[PDB]
This record gives sequence, structure tokens and C-alpha cells, in this order.
Amino acid sequence: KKILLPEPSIRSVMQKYLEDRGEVTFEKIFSQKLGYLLFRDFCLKHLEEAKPLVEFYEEIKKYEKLETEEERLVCSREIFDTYIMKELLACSHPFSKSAIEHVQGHLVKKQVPPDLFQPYIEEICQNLRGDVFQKFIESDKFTRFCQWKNVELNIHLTMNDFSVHRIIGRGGFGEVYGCRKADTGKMYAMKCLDKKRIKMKQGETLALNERIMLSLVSTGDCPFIVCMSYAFHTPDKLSFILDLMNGGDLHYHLSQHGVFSEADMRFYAAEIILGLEHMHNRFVVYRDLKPANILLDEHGHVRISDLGLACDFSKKKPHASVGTHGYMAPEVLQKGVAYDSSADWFSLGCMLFKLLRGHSPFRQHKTKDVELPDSFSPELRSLLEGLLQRDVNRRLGCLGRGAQEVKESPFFRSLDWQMVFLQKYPPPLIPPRGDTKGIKLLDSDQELYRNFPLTISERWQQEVAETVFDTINAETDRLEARKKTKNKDYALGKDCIMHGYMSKMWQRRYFYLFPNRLEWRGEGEAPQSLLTMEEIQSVEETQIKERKCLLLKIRGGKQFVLQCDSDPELVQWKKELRDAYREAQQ
RNA sequence: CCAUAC
Ligand SMILES: [Mg+2]
Repeated sequence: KKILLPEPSIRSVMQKYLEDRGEVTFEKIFSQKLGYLLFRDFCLKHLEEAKPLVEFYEEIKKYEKLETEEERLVCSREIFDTYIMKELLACSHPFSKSAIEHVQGHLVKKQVPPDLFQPYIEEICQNLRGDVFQKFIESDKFTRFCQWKNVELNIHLTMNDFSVHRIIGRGGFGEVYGCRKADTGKMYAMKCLDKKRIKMKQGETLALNERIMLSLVSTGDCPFIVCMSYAFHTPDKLSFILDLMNGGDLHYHLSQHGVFSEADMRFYAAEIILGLEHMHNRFVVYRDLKPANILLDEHGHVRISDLGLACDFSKKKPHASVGTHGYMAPEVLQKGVAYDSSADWFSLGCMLFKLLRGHSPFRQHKTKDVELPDSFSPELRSLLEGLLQRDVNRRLGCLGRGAQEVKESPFFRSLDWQMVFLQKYPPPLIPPRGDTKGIKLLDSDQELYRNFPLTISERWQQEVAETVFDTINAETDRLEARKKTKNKDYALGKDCIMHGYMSKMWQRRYFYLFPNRLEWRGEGEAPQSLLTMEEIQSVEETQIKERKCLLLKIRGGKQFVLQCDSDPELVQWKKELRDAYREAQQ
């Protein structure tokens, strides 16, 4: 099961890949988790002159998230002393004066905000991006980085890659299984819509859609949404891989607890709003907002569930009357009339109202023959009233700044929202300890399931990081170390492009692409045979036997077949080979 | 006649 890594030879083919994709920047490399981790695995162990910069930096980040004001008051001293003051009068500094004056200025007044050293954070990165970044690029700990990313892009998934346990869902097309990823051992809720059932109801729209919606919501580290991680399809199954949630739903917990207290409920409201916020940023409307659509985890913090009835409005406002009938806004319910975030803000009010009550807001029967009961603080009233205005520009989260308007409410007069985002606040409730034969898969219709699958770089790197990564670095470090002394390039000096591994009429060979020729050799030899660029004509990729491979046509006449180990390899091979002969022929 | 990790 364990994810074995590729060889260090990969570097050439991969670096050629990544450079064209401009991912050889401090920015993207640092912004990636595994790139960061390998950066600190690098400098803290290896290069000496950069060690402190990261130590300082790391300590800044550790600092930022101290809960109480006094824990920062203590720590602020620690850092200035050790990292700033100790290396100040010892000269170890290419920093500025003002940096410290602004720092010391705030330091002086006994005031310790979290975004304090942010100036230093910024000016730090400049010193790293320059010389140090170059030295990093050329390393075992970069050679390592490419090997991982190679995996990233060669992660394609099957039913074997998951060890399915239980079933906890049935509806529409798919069910909600629970599972463990074999690769690592990570816990995922698997939602498997069935293509046949998707075809009968003509709900292909909604299945494809859901992926998109999943795929846009899930980037950006958000805790209050059930986020996808991978998509993959079988011959007859559409799979979404989603964050597992154990503490039932709010409809069930609303039953056991009965009605909720205000201060209790306030917790959930907030959680949700931040989730909601993330969607309105990416122009999504949930429309469906409801206790049942809000799940919990073993701790007691919530997420939003079935994106399904969600829609992108960035480029075209929808006019459909979609949603759970109990929380559909005035705007939604109309022929040929459109809506946006509003709906979510409306549903929320109804939802919150229902948490503290259970009673029903809106239903159509009124005329002859929202008004609220007398169990509310005016602060609570103020909120709901504003959220549940019958009119569009009248309500909250609308005329202005969206989720910010909501946040400002005096019901949250005593509530920090950055702390909520970390989930430092105490959970109010901890959980308890728990047909279609006559259809045919038309391969004509399968063609709109091309690029259904998507691995999410953020979530995979995280997943990997937070389990194997470190132990699997020692694995290949061992393997690599135990094979170097077993043995003991032809590249540098002359003008080379690339080098890597492939096969022919199957025999594994190490190749070396020049501007004019292409050499190869067995792993105890010199350049066996060759192939000039002046004599290649047609370079296509005939991906036969369900395996991406390359077709080369020669001026001689005979065709020539090359299979690659990973896709990233083939793609970067294809490209640089075409580039070689087309100019070489001129 | 829809929903369904309700
Ligand atoms: Mg659904």
C-alpha cells in the first residue's frame, strides 16, 4: 500500500515540467505545504547561514495564535531578546531600523497584537527568495520535493485504493459510504453517485455541477465546509472523496437536546457564517441551508453538507426555485426572477430561528380572517429581523459587504471572529458514542465524464504531510543511501536538454536528449545507440492499451514506440522532443 | 410525487 517514491533521476524531466509551469518560484514552493516542510527540513538541518531566519519565523507563527493577551506579553519578550536583540548587537542583520522602531514602538506601550511582526515576516521572505532559494533548488531536499510532486500528478484512483467499511446514506443517485484511503490510511466519507441512475433522471447536469462546486469551495483552508479531496470515476460510478463527519446532523441533535439556548446556538450561527462567507467569496449559493445539511464531528464543530443544490452566480444569476421548502427566500420563489447570496442569509435566519424554537416561519396561506415571540433578548431580535426582511436590499449580508455586515451585529457584541475561525470557542454540545437493470452504459455519453477526476493539491499534500511524509522520507533516504555505496553523469560539459526513463520493442533504458541527437544506454555501459532529430517526422501519442505512450515516425520509415512511467514524464517528453527536431531541421 | 451522510 505504502506510496513508494520515484528515483532521483526524475529531477531532470520534472524540473523541465515545473519550470514551464512557473512553479520554480519561492512563492508557490513556499505556499505549498510539502515544499515548505522540505524548506525547513532543508535549512534547519543543512545550510547554516539561513537557520535563524526560519527559527525566528517559525516562532512568530507559533506566537501569532496565543489565546490570551498575556501569553503574548510573555512571548513578545522571548522573541525580541533571542532572535532580534541577541543578533542585533552581534551584527547578524541585513534588516532595517524602522522594522524595529515600529516593533519596539508597539512593544514599548505594553501592546501585543497578533499581526505585529508581519513587517518582519515580509522582509524575511526577501532574504530567502534571493540567494538561499537558489541553493535550495539545487539539493537532495529539492530532489526530494520533485519526487513527491511526481506522485501528486500520478495519483489516479480505483476501488482498491480505498478500504471501504460502512454505508450511511441512500438518495437520488448515490449512497454515502465510509472508507479509509489505502495509500496513507486517511478517513474519508465516500459519496458514490451511479451513472445509470444519473442517466435515467437526466441529472448528469447536477452530478457534473456538484464536482465543480465541490472543486471551487474546497480550496482555501476552510473548517466549516465538508470539502472534497479527490474525484474519480469507474466504468459506472462517480466518486467524491469528502471529509468524514461522525456526530450525526443538527436535526437529530435538535431532537435530543430539544430547543437550544441563545448563547449555545450563537456558536453554530458563527461557524456557519464563516462557511457561508467562503462560498460568497467564490460566488456560490448553498440555497439549501438547514440543520440536516449541517453535520458535526467528534469534537463538536460543524460543517455544511450537501453542496448538490448549490449554484455559481459569478457569471449568470440563477432564477430557479430551488431549496428545502422551509427556508426558501422571497427572491427564489418566482418565475423568471433571479437571486444571489441573499437567499443564504434568509435561510440562515429561518434556520437559527428554528434552532431556538422549532416553529415554522413561512408558508403560503395568509390574507384576512415575521412577528416574533417574547423569549428573546433585543440583541437576538435585532439580528433575525434584519436577516429575515421580506425584501432584497432591506436585509443583512446584502447592501454592502456580504458576510461582514452579518458579523458586525450586536448579538456578536461579545465574540472574536478570528478565534472562531481557529475553533477556540467551546462547543455547546458534544455528541454521543455511535432496480436499474434495463439501462446500458453508452460510451458515446461517457465522453462528458472526461476530466471528471480531480486530485486537489492542497488537500493531498496536507493529507500526506499529516501522516506518512516524514517516515517515508527516511524510507527512500535509506534506499538512496543503501544504493549509492552499492555502485561505487555523461551530461554536463556539452549541451543537453533532458534525461529520464522509458522503453521500446519491454526494455527499460536511460535516455539523454540533445539538440541534434538522442543517445541511450544500459546501466553498466556508454551510449549504446542513437537517433537523430533530422530524421524524425511525426511525433504523436497513441495511448494504446489504456496506457499513455508516444508514437515516433522516422524518415527511414519504421514507427517507434515509447512508454513512460508517469504521465508528467510523457507530457514533458512529448513537448521537448517536438521542440528539438522542428528547429533542428531548420 | 420529491428528498435523502436528514
Ligand atoms: Mg443531494
